[PDB]
Amino acid sequence: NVAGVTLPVFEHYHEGTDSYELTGLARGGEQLAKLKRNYAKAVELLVELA
Amino acid sequence: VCLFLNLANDPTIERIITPRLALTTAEFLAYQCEKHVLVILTDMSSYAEALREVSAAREEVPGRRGFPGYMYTDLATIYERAGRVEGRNGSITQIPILTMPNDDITHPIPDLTGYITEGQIYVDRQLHNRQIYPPINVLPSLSRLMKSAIGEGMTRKDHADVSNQLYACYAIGKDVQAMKAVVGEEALTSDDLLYLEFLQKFEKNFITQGPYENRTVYETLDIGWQLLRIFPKEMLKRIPQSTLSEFYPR
Repeated sequence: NVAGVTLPVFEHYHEGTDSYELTGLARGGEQLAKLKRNYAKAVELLVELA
Repeated sequence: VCLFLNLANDPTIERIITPRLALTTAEFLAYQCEKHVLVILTDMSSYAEALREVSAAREEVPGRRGFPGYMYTDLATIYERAGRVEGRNGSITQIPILTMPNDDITHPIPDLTGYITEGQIYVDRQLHNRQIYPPINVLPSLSRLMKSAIGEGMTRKDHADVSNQLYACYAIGKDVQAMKAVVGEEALTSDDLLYLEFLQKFEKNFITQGPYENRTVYETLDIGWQLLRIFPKEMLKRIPQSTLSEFYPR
């Protein structure tokens, strides 16, 4: 609340779990991990602007 | 001191007599005895009532709000008996007390008294309820020719500067308090906290006088400077730095 009027705010929680933690283990997964961190920070930014 | 006294039960006619005696004695002291006389008069509302008494006795039809239509001339002759004169060492200063009827600025008596005299000073009921003595409201107060009554040589040079600063800061403090009372401290900046502190300290200390506190101009100037020192020079804009060096870096 600012100046007596309320507005909503969104916050990101990082649950400690994964499903694709080892997809493509026998061919390569490091570029996939770069995608993971890139899209995680993207999700942070998107939630903030939302 | 020259004390004239006139109780309520005394004759109505003698009520219009005492101010003339006081004025005559004041003129005699100021001019023939080359004195500086501060005359003060009290409750001119009842004086107007006595004027109404004599008007009723005169069988002259009353005027607006029942008061006689020639109140102007009598009050003018009472007010104008002062000033300084050539080839003389003395002056007369008049300070009447008017009992504002029921907060009526449009009442004829205060209107005409404001017309004749120069400037005015207000008191406040709310401040009296706040138990702050004397209850003097400086926001509407105004002295007509203060600019020449004060300055270097007569007193310290920057008195008028200080009073202007205090007035402006008080106005800003009142405004931010009004915004505050509905908005909230969540949206308040530090400079506004400093303004609030200055306001609170100002009514706590400067306005507060007490009954028997003989205060002089120099120490009041020091107190005002101490209040102003709560702020840095950045926002003390209205005063040139050449004169701010006089007391700000103390």
